[PDB]
Amino acid sequence: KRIPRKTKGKSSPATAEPGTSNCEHYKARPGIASVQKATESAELPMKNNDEGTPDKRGNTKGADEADDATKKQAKDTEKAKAQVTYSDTGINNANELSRSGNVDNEGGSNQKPMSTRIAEATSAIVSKHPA
Amino acid sequence: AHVASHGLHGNRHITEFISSWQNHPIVQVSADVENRKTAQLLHADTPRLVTWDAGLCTSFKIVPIVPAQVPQDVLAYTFFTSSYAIQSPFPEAAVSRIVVHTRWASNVDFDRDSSVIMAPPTENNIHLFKQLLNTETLSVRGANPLMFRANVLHMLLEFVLDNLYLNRHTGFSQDHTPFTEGANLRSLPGPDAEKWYSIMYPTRMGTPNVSKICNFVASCVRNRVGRFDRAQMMNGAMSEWVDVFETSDALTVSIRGRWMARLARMNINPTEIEWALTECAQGYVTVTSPYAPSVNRLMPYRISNAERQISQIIRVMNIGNNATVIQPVLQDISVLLQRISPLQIDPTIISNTMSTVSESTTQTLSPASSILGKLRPSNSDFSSFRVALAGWLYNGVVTTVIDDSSYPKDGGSVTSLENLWDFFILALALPLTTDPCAPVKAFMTLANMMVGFETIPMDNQIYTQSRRASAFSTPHTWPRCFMNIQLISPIDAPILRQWAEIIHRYWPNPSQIRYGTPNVFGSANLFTPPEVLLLPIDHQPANVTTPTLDFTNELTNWRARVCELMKNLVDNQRYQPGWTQSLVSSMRGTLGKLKLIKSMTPMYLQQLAPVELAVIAPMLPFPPFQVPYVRLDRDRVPTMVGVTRQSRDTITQPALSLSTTNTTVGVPLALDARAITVALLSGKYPPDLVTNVWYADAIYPMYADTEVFSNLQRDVITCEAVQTLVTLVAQISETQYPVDRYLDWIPSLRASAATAATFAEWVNTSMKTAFDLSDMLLEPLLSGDPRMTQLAIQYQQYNGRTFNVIPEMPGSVIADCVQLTAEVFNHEYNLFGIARGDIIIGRVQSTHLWSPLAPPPDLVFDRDTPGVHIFGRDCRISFGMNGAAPMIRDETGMMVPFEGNWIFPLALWQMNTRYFNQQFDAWIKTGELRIRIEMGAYPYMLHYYDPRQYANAWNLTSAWLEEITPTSIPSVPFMVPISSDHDISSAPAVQYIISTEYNDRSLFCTNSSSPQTIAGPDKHIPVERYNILTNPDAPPTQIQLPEVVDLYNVVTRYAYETPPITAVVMGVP
Amino acid sequence: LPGPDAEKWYSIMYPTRMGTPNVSKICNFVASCVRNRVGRFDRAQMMNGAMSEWVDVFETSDALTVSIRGRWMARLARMNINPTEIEWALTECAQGYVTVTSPYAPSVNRLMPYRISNAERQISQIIRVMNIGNNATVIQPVLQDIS
Amino acid sequence: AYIAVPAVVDSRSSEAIGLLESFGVDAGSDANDVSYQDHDYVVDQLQYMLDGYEAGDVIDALVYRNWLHHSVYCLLPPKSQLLEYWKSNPSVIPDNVDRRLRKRLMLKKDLRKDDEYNQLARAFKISDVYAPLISSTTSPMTMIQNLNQGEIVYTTTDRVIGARVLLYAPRKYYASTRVPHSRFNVGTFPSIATPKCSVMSGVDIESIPNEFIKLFYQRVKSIHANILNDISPQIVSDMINHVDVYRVDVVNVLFEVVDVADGLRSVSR
Repeated sequence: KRIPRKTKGKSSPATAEPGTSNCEHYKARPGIASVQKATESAELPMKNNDEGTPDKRGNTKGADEADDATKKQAKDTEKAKAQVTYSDTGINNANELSRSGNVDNEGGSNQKPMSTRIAEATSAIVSKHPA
Repeated sequence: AHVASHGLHGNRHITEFISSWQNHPIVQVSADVENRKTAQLLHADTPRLVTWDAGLCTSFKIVPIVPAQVPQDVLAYTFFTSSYAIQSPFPEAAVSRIVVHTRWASNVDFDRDSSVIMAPPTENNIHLFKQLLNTETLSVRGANPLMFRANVLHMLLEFVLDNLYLNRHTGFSQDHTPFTEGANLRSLPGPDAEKWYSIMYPTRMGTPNVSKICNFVASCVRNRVGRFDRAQMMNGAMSEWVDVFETSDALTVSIRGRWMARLARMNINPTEIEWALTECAQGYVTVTSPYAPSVNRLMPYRISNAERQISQIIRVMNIGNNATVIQPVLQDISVLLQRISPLQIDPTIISNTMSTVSESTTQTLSPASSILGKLRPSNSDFSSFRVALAGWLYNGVVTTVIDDSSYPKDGGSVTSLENLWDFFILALALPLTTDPCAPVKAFMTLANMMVGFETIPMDNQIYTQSRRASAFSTPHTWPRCFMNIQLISPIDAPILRQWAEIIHRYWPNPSQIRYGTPNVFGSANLFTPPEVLLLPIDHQPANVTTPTLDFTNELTNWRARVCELMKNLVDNQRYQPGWTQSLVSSMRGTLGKLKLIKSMTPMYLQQLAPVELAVIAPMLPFPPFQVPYVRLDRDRVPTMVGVTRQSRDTITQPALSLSTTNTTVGVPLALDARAITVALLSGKYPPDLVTNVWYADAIYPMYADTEVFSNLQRDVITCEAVQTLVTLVAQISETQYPVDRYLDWIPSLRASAATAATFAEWVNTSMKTAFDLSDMLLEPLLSGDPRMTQLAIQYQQYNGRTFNVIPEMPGSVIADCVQLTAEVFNHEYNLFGIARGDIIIGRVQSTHLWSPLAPPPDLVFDRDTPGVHIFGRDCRISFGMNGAAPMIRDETGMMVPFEGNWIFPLALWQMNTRYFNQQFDAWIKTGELRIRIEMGAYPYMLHYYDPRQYANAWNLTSAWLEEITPTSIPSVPFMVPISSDHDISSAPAVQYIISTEYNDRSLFCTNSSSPQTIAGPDKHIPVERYNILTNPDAPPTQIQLPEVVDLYNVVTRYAYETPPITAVVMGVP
Repeated sequence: LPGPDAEKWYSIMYPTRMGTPNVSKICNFVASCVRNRVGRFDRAQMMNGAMSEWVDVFETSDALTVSIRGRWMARLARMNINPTEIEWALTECAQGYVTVTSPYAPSVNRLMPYRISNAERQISQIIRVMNIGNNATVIQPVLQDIS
Repeated sequence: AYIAVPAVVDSRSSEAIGLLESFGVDAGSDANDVSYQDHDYVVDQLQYMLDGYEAGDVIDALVYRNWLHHSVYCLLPPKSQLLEYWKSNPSVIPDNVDRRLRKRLMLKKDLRKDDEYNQLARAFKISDVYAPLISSTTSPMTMIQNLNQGEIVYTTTDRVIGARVLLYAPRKYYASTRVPHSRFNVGTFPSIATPKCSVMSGVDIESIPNEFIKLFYQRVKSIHANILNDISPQIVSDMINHVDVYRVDVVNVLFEVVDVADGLRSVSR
C-alpha cells in the first residue's frame, strides 16, 4: 500500500468455448520491435539545461556546444564526418550568446562566488570585545 | 484483477492497449520498478497528483509544557465487574499551549516530505527562520530580520505544499458508550483503534470531575459527533463518500477542499479519450474504450490551451542557443519517420539508369561519369532528408540550411562541367529546407556562376554580382532585380531571366493541415490557430495509383523545369568556349535521363509525408513550434523571436532573450545537399503496399507508447508553479504586480536580483521535492532578473510589425492557498512562533505576576507619550568629563543623559552592539534606561519559573544582548510564571523584557484538571475555537476562518479509483 | 574587486557605511553625510543572462584620474567601429573578388579602435618618407616584397 | 579553457616536472583537470617549415588555430605511385574517382601498352577526388582554416603544421622520409581563435630560452598586442581553484638603495 519515493526530500460447468486460439499466424508488416525501439528515444524527454541558474546556496551553476553536438551526431550513426553539423554553417552568427557560468545573475562576473562576496562584505565590519 | 480496470469488480499498470488483428498486448509500467517483465515504460517525469491520506487532517496539536497531577474525586468508570480507565481528550497539565506539527496523526501512502515542525516554545525554533538565505551567518542560534519575511513566505509555501492530500473512507464502528449513543465513530487504520477515540472525539469522555475540561464537555452539545451524512451509492455495503465530525482544522480542510475542486475540474471520461485517439489517428485506425457506469472514477487530465502555451514558452526558453539540447529531438524524429515511412531508398535506380550511358575511347571528360562520381551512389545513408522532414515541425526553433561546401568552389563558373552538376544537385536540394532566403540563394548561385557572360543591375557601388550565395541569408540582402522580374533585361540575360521567372512561378506553395484534437487535448500552438500545422509543400489526398510523371506535382514539376533550364543552358554552346569536343549530345541525353526517372519520393512528399507528420506530432514531448512560411513576400518574412518576462504597462530595462541573437530565426543547422538530392531522385514503395494495413500496423505500437496523459499533468504543475512564483516574488520585492498586501509588518529588504534568484530557486526546489520531480521546472526563468509578472512570446516581420501573444494565466489553487494561509497568519501569527509589536528592555522588580506576553498599560509607551526621546541613525555618545553625565544625541539635535524612556530601531543596536552594550549595560541593570526597540517581528522562547522562589532575568537578557550581531539576531528570551490552582506564597522577581502588544494567543489552557486557577495567568478552554459544539445556532458548515482558525470541523471522506488508460484498437478496412 | 585579500577594501571604499558611535571627527563626518549615495545606482542591461554593459558607482575615487580616464575612453570611443563598415571596406577593397560576412543580430557590445582621420595618415606618411631619405637599400626590400 | 605557457609541453613528462608550479601557479590539490597537449611535433614541424617559407607567413598562419578542435593530416604518395598503390588491393578505392577508371584499375590485366589508360591517367588529377588537397605550394595560411573546419585533411607534401602526420600507404610507397581534454587545457602556441583563450604573463620575451618559442612570442606580441588576454600567475591559480638536475627555478629581485644615516628614511636609487 505504501508507495516508495523517487527522489530524496527535506528530511533526507465452465468449459472451453470456441473463441480462443494461440497459433495466431501473423507477422507485423512494419514490425513491432523496430517501431518500439524507434519510439523509445522519441519518448525520451528533452534534456535539462540548468546552467547559469543559481544553485541552492546562492552561487551560479558552472556546468563548445555546437562542436559537441556535431561530435555526438557523428558518433550516433557509424561515421567520422557528420552530415548534420551545427558548426561550420554557412551563416555567420558571431553574436551567439549562450548562458555561461562567467556571468552572475546581476550583471557582473563570477570570478568570486556570491557566497564568498557576501561573506567578505559582512566580514568587512566586525566588532570584538574590549581588552 | 483485470476487470477492475474497466470498473466492474468481482469477489499498478498505467496504460493497457489490446489489438484486434493480432495477439499482442502492450502495457506500460512506471520506470521506478525493478521488474519490467517485457513491458513498456513511462520516461516522462510525471508528477504525483493523487495522494491519499487516512489519518487526521489537522496541522495543529496541543502539547503540554509543565505537567502536574491533582487529587481527583472520580477515578474510573465501572461496569458490573470491570473498571474502565479515564482518558482525557486534552493534555492534563499546568500550562499547555498550541504548537504546529503538520501531519502528526496522518497515515499517508506517499508523502510529500515538506514538513513544518515546531518544537515547544521552551525549546529553540530558530532553524525555521534561518534555513533560507542566512548562508553566511555566524552564531548558529541566529537569523536575519531582513529575511524574516522570506522565511515566513517560504514556510507558508511549505505548509501549503504539505497539506495537499485526499482523505480516505477507512472504516467505522458503532459505539454504545453512555455518553455517545449509536454514533458511528471512525476507526483509524493501525493496531489499536481505541487509542485514538479519546483524542479524536472530545465529547466522548463525559463529566466525571470538576475541571475545566469537565465543564467544557458539559457546555458542549451531544448529537454533532461521528458520522453526519453519507452517499446513496455504495459498493457492497460501504459508502463511496461520507461526511463525519472529528477534530481537524478549518485551514487544512479548506486547502484540501480547494485541491479536490481543482482535480474534480480536471477529470475526464473514456468516451472523450477514444474520440481523441481516433481524431489523432485520422481515420486510419479506430479505437474504443469500453467501461461500466460509475461516478467515483477520477483521471485528472482535461486542461486548458493557456496552460499548454505557458509550458511551451518555458520549453522554448530551455534551449537558449544550445545545440546539445536540440540535436536529439530532431535525431529521434528522423529515426521515427524512417521506421514508420513506407518509402525506402536505393541509389541503384540511378546506377541502373546511368549504366547504359558511356563515353568513347578518345574522350577526356564524360558527363554521366561526372555526375555518378559527384552523387556517390555507393553510399547508403539518408539522414539529411529525414532531419529536413523533422525541421519542418520546428521552423521556429531551428532553421535548416545547406552546408557551404555543397556550393561551387571559389564561386564557380558556367564553363565547368563539375560546377554545372553542383548547380544541378543544389537546385534540386534547396526547396526542402526551412530557409526563407533559399530562393535567393538558388538565384544567386546561378548568377555567381554566370558572372562574365550575363549581367544584372546592382543597387549600390559596394557589392557585385560575384558575391557568393552563402552570404544572402537575411531579407535585407535580396536584390531588387530579383524581387521585380522586369528589371532583368531579356536581351542581355536570357538564361538568368528564365531562371528568375521559373523561381517566381514554380516555387512550391506553403499549405496547412489539421492534426490532433483541440477539443479535449488542447494545443500548444502560439502563432497559428490551434489546429493547423504549417508546411512548406502543398499536399493532396493520398492514393497510390497516381502516375510517376505528374507535372501537377510541385516537386516533379520543379525537377522538370530545372532539367529543362539546364538543357537550355547547354543548348547553343555559347556559354562554354574552349570545349573542343561536342558534349551537347551526351549532356542532353544525360539531362533527359535525369528528367525521366521513376522516383516515387515526390509522390510521397506530396501525399503520405504530411499525414504521418500529423500522426506523429501530437504524441511528442516537445510539441511543434512553428513560425509562418512565406513564399517570396519579403515584408512578411520572420527574422527574430523573443521572449518577454516583464509586464505590458511597465517601462522596464530591456533584457532581450538569447533567442534573439541569431542571424536567422533560430539556431542554424547545416545539411548536405547531396543526400537530399539522392533521396529525392531515388525512392520506391514496396510492391504490395496496402495503406490501411501498413499504417494501422505502424500506428498501433506507437500509440501504445503514448505520453500525452503525463505531459498534460506536467503542464499543470508548470503553470501552477509560474503563477505561484510571480506571487511570492512580487510579495517579497518591489514590482508592479498587485498581490493584495497581506503581510508587510514583518520586516524585509528591497530584494535585488541575486536575492530574488536565491528565493525563487528555493521555491522551485521545494515544489519539485513536493511533487516528486527530477526534470526541469522553472529553471529557465531563473537566469536573469526573476522579478517578473507574466510570460509572452513574440516575433517580428521584416517591415517592423511584431506579433505579440500573451497567454492569459488562469487562477491557480496553490497560490490561492498560499494567499489564504497568509491571510489567516495575519491573525494567527502567534501559533507559528512569531510575535508582533516590539519589546521594552527595562527593569521591573515586583511580586506582581502579569505574564509579560500580556503587560499592563502602565509599563508601555508609544511615540506620542510625553517625555519620550525618539532616536534615529545619528545618535552619538559624548563622555561627561569631571563627573558630569555622559550624553547621547536625540534625533532632534539635543544631547540627553542616560535616563528615561527611549525608542530605538533595531538596526541602530545592530550596527555597533559592542560599543552600545559597554555603554548601556550598567545603566539598564542598575539605573533607569527603559528602552523600547522597534522590531516588528521576532521569534521568541519561554523560560518558565516557580514564582514562589526568587528568580532573576539579567543573565538571559545580557546573553541575548551580547548575542545580537550585525548579521542576525537570536530568539528573544521570555520569563513567565507558572499558574497554580492552590494559593502560593509570593517571592520577588526581576523582569527585564516585556512585549508591547498582546501575544498570549498560542496558550490553550491553564491547570486543565483543576476547578479554577487562582494564581497565575487565567485562561479557560477557548470556546471560540470550537464553534459547532458550543454555539447551538451555528450550522455545521459555518467557519470563521479568516479571524480565528477552528479545530473540530466537518470533514468529508472520499474513496475514489484510478483505472489505467485502456483501449481496444480496431483496424479500418 | 579581485585580489587575494579583498576583505579590507570595503572600509576604504565606502566611507559612509560605518555607524556613528562616538563624537570622533570621523563619526561627526559620517553623521553629516547623506545616506542614499552608496554603490550602484545605474546599469545598462541588454541581453538576458549576460553581463551589464556599463554602470555608475558611488565609490572613493580621485576626480582628476576620473577625468583623465574618461577622456581616454572618449578617444577610444571616437575610434570605435562596427563590423558592417569593416565588411563594406573589405568588399570595396576586394573589388568584389572576395566576399566577407558579418552577423545581423543584437550584439553584446564591442570596442575596436581602428578608425582615424586623414590628417594622421598624412603626418605618419610624411614622417615615414622623411625616414627613408636618399638611401636606396631601405626601399629595395619594399619593392622586392611587392614583386 | 586554453592557456599558453613559454615552455615545451608534453602530455607525458610535463606533469611529472610540475610545470605550472615551476611557473609559480599554485595548483596544489592535484585534481588532474589541467589536461596537457604535447607540442613536440608542432615545434619540430615549425623547425621544418621555417626552411621553406617566410617566418611572417608561418607565424601568422599558426596563430589562428583552434587547438581544441581535433584534426589530423594524412599525406599521399606521388601522383604516379598512387595509381600503383590503387592497382594492388583494388578494394581500397574511394567512390569518387571514375567509373571508367575504376573498371580499368580493378582488372587483372598487366596494362603494359596503354592506349586509353594512358589518356585516363594523364587527364586524371587528384584535385577532383580528394577535396582539400592542400598543395605543395599552398601559401600555408589556408592550411590552418582547412584543419579548423574539417578533421581529416589530405595533402601531398611534407611541410605542414598543426597536427600529426599519418601515412596513407605503407612505407614502401614514398620518396620523402581522441586526445583527452578536460576544459583547463594548457600548452604553448597561443590562439586568437576563440574567446577563453589566454596567454600567460610574467616572464619577459627577452628571457625565453627556446628561441623558437621566443621568436613566435615576439611576433605574437608585435602584432595582436591589444586583443590578447594577459593573466598573472595568481589569476591562473584562482581559475584552477628520473629527477633532472641542471634545471633551476629562477627569479629576479627588485630591491632598492636606501640610507638611514641621519636617523631618517630616504630612498635614493
